[PDB]
Amino acid sequence: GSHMTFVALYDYESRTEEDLSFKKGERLQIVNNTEGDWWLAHSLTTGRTGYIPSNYVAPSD
Amino acid sequence: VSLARRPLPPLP
Repeated sequence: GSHMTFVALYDYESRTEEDLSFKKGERLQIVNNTEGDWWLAHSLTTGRTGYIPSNYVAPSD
Repeated sequence: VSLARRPLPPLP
C-alpha cells in the first residue's frame, strides 16, 4: 500500500463510533479514499481507526 | 451499507 499521509486542517469531534475525532495537525494514514467523501483513516498519534471527512485534511508528504 | 457515502460537514 501507499505510505502517504494526510494532515488535519482543523479539529473535528466525532458524532458516531464509526468516525474519528482528531486535532488540527494530526497525521492520518488513509486506508481508502475511493468510495465516497468520508475516508477510512488510521491516526498516527492515537492508533485508532475510523472514518474522517475528507474536506478536513490535506496531503502532508 | 457504505459509511463513506455521507455528505461532508461544514468546515468550522
